Amino acid sequence: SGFRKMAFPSGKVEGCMVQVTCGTTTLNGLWLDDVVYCPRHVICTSEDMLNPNYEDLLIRKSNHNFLVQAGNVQLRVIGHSMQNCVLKLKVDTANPKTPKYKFVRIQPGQTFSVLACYNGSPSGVYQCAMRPNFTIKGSFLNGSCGSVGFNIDYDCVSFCYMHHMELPTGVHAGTDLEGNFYGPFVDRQIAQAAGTDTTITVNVLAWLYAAVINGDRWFLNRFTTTLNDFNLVAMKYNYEPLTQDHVDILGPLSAQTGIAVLDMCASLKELLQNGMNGRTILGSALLEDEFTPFDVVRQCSGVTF
Amino acid sequence: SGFRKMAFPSGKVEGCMVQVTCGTTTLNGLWLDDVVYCPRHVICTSEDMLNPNYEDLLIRKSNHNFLVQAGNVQLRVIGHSMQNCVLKLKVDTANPKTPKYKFVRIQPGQTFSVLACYNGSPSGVYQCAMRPNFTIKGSFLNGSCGSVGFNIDYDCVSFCYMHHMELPTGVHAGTDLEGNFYGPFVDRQIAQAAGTDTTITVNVLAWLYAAVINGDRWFLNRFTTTLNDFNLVAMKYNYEPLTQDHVDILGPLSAQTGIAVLDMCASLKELLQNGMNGRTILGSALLEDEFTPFDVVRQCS
Ligand SMILES: Cn1cc(-c2cc(-c3cc(Cl)c(F)c(OCc4ccccc4Cl)c3)c(=O)n(-c3cccnc3)c2)c(=O)[nH]c1=O
Repeated sequence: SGFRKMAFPSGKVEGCMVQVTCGTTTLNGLWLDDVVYCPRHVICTSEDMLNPNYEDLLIRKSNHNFLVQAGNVQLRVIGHSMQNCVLKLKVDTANPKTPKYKFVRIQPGQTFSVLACYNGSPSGVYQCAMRPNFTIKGSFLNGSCGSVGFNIDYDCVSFCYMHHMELPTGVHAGTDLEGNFYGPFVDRQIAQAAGTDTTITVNVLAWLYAAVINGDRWFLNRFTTTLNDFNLVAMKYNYEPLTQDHVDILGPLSAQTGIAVLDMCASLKELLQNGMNGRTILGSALLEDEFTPFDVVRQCSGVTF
Repeated sequence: SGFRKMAFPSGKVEGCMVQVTCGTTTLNGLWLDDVVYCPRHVICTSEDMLNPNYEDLLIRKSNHNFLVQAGNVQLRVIGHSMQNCVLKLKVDTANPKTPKYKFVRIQPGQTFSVLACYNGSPSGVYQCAMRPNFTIKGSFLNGSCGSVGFNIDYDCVSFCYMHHMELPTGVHAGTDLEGNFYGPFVDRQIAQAAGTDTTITVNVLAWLYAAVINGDRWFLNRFTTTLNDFNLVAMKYNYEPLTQDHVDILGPLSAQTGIAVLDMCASLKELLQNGMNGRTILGSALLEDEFTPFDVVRQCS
């Protein structure tokens, strides 16, 4: 029993984190095989960040403009390359701790673990969701750039996120591991704002199912809504629309609990209009939306890696 | 910026987790040097649940009654001893992944990370706190016994909790790594309720300091309070008493924010009286008590 915001075991990823320095800038790198990956803005000065020409800033650099430390060992950079907003430093040594891995791009509403790092040193791990507005609500300080987000499937690490910047509202923006930004953001020191965020409806429903599985039942009722009716309510409360794929994904949870999805939508519909009436759900006074249906199934069934 | 409940990176603990089997009971063990630590109720049958005589059950076992598996490798047990409620299995191979470690007993309100495991394999990591009633509000299924709680400071893993059991109310009880239970609980299935779960006041105050650090001031007010008047009020909401020790501990956060500890106590008194009124603090709509003063300094600076 119990339900916690649970991150993947981070050991496979810890063994890949290194420190990258260029000029006065130090941030984190991801060392896989004989390549180190880091944000391309490591090559920028404070003046460069205002309007950078990355290809030109990089032509003017050599392999020895890059100091790469793996713990107490210096890694020799023998080549450098840029792929979108990510810098690729070839090194002379393969990482012997390189796990089975792949680079994947996730969809908003999907969750992953972030291994927050500083000077190549892992400091903490936390679970989060990619917001519908493509930001993540992270916890990062100066020096956390280059920290990565990931999922684990069996023994394979799926790297999905690399941290690049903090936005003026305090939320965070980054890229996949092939350097493509998530969201309408650029790696440039200019005014940028994320769009209005919304709540991940299908995740809230999954969390209500986790609540039922753990004995929290007060929000259930005898009623049912329709997808049409609910989505009109959802739109009003800045909730993501619920699709037929969402209902199918919640299928297993509906089977295990005996609460059909549109029954739960009726519960959620009532929770949105009337609130929580001074009660909590799984120790929260808010509707939690950073658990996917798959998260709920895994945590409540005890899947290992 | 931002504030999340971060756990410690789990890699150093992952390299210590093994599977321990005795009879038909299988749970997790912690493999450090040539010793595997696990809950002693691994040696129990269904007929032993109510009044197990552990000394009697153990004397009847030989080394080969214990199957220890590290990954695919079976480890040979060459000796066993019991220390309080923890079994210590001597194995013929030292764990090459053994980190720098120590065993620490923590006090209520302290936080730590849990590496939840089943069959010797990690499922996930999460952060939690020792409640004032000496339980933890974990996430644990059958087969999770032997999972451990830990902090990491520099490169030293301080193990502070080994999971033993889930109480009827859904909360969790365990021991330190010397096998002494936290709280009044025992490893048999007789009735034992946990005391009233109270709120960890010193942690709530530290988290409010974290909110001011991160730019949120809406809950402050122009009042102060005496320590005694604060405690007379807060204890009516089932908050733990705040001691002068706690006040001293909050001193650094007070100095950083310019808000006196007793002034923040005044803000907390008003928050208990008013609630949030539709607002949030650091993304929560409740007062959070699982961040210590030490944690707040750690994540904010
Ligand atoms: C055979 N067997 C047993 C276990 C196992 C044993 C226990 C467990 C162990 C001991 Cl000694 C107990 F006195 C105990 O009393 C529970 C209780 C009942 C009624 C009143 C008060 C109390 Cl306290 C429980 C357990 O609580 N859990 C568990 C389950 C869910 C989450 N967390 C922990 C699991 C196992 O994992 N593997 C395996 O093979």
